[PDB]
This record gives sequence, structure tokens and C-alpha cells, in this order.
Amino acid sequence: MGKLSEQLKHCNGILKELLSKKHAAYAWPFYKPVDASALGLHDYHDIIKHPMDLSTVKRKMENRDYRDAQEFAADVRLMFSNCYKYNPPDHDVVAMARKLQDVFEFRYAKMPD
Ligand SMILES: CNC(=O)c1cc(C(=O)N[C@H]2[C@@H]3COC[C@@H]32)cc([C@@H](C)c2ccccc2)n1
Repeated sequence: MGKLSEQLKHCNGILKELLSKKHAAYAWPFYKPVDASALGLHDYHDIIKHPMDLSTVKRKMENRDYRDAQEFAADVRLMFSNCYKYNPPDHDVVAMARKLQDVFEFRYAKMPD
């Protein structure tokens, strides 16, 4: 019942909410890795050096990869940053990223001390 364990339980709660039916209308583009070939995005891996998605975050949490809340938050924010770097700001996927990041940042802020 340490501080790191407690903060990682809060992180796991956030991850479960991001994957829940409540947010599915805007969360679904972030469920699995970007399939660049399938979407015709043949420049994606030249522009994005570190791809990230919620299935990879879930795998790392299940494997006890994350040692603290800051490491978890860095991967979730990397996922949003990749979206803002690659996509024009008027694409629907950017509006969806903005909405899911608002859910993330407001609950992350309620981290137990
Ligand atoms: C994480 N996902 C993405 O970054 C992404 C990018 C693009 C995409 O085509 N981006 C190309 C824009 C014009 O040329 C350069 C950027 C399409 C989609 C798909 C799944 C999609 C998402 C939401 C609503 C409809 C469709 N996701």
C-alpha cells in the first residue's frame, strides 16, 4: 500500500475510463496502433518517430512496465502529440483528440498525494 502503487491504481482507473463506452464516440481512433498502409498515410512513420496508442498503454500497465504515474502520463500525452503533429488542425481526428485529452487532464489532476 505504497505511494507509487496508489498513484498507479489512479492511472489504471483513468485508462479503464478512456476505454469505456461513455467516451467511445471520440476515443475509437486511439484504441489500436495507426495502420499507416491501410489508411494510405505513406509518410506517417517518416514524421512520427514514436507511435503510441491505448492498447500499447494497456499492455505496458498489465506487464508492470510503468514504475510511476509520470511514465504513464508521458505515453498518453505522446499519443495526443503525435495526432497534433501529423494531422491538419481542422481534421475530425484532432477535435476527437482534444475532447479525450480534456477527459484525461481533468482526472489526472485529481491524483492522490
Ligand atoms: C490516430 N489517428 C490518426 O491520426 C488518423 C489520421 C487520419 C488521416 O487520414 N490523416 C491525414 C490527414 C490529411 O493528410 C494528412 C493527415 C485518419 C484517421 C482515421 C482512422 C479517422 C479518424 C477519425 C475520423 C475519421 C477517420 N486517423
